[PDB]
Amino acid sequence: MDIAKRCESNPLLSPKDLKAGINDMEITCLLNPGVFKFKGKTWLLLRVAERPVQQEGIISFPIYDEQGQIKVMSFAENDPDLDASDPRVIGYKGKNYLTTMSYLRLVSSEDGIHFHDEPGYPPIFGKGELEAFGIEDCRVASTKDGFYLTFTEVSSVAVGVGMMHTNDWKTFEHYGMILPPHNKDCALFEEKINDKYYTFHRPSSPELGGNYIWLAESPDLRHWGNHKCVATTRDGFWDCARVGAGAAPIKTEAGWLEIYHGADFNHRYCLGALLLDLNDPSKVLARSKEPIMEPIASYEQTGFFGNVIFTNGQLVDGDTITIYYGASDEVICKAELSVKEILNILN
Ligand SMILES: OC[C@H]1O[C@H](O)[C@@H](O)[C@@H](O)[C@@H]1O
Repeated sequence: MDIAKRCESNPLLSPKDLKAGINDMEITCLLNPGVFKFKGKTWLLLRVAERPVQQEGIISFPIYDEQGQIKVMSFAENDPDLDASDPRVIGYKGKNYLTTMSYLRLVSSEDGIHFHDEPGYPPIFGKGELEAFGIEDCRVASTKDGFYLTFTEVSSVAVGVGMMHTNDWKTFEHYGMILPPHNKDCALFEEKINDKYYTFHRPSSPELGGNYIWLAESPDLRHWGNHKCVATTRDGFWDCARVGAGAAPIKTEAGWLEIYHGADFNHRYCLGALLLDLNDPSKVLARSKEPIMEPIASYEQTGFFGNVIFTNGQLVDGDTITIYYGASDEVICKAELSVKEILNILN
């Protein structure tokens, strides 16, 4: 029931298309880019995942140590104290680790299809205790007061949400961890409502709850409260295991239109649509029963972690939504959707 016009050039960016940004590492994954416009170009703020060349029978990966220095961790695949069933997150002696380190990297484009690094625009790397395992999946809020980045901060003590601000994409201010663990999928709204700031977010409950889309509000972007549960998973549907907002919602006359991701217990991620009241964004007006984009293309089906569509950045020009997205947690893609057709599906 897929209604997305894929870019014929997909994929736009694969790991081999770029030079590694961490010393002695290679690029495993390009995914989940933020999206904005600046100095006449379309930009992606890529999630770039890197690790050492893998040796037979050894999982090895970078973290930052206490002095901020890359350090390589190694575990034997047959070590009985190792749980490596999932390629993204492992356990060893009761503690969790990632198989890669991620950072944020700017690429630019004149055509919105061929992308390249930009001299003077170096990448954004984890800093501090709370970003020791990297930063990920950055949403970019294009606003009157500039650009606001909301991304996953990962470390041995938390998956949480950080926020940064920039005017020129060279200088940044860090607002710290705005949402504690375990939380991600933080889609900041690009405008105020009732002179208040709003964001979607996505706390995960070990028990007594799940992985649902929530709402919070803020006077100042640094401090958040009045949390509300917007939309849960749906038992026995494609979005039965988790849901999360992608990019900021689009202002329409029907309401706030959010292209959200959902996944089942096999970790197959699809896109869906959510519509929310203009003045109370916690009120669900409508929700696509079926996905509006499933992982159908071949580059969407096999990779580092397969059967995954994921967008946390987009552009809107009239009726035409241009989403950029990660495919199989490996490569960058572009596709187009129609507001009118989405709203039509919701009635
Ligand atoms: O955030 C930690 C970890 O959580 C999930 O497993 C995925 O989103 C990974 O890509 C990510 O690195």
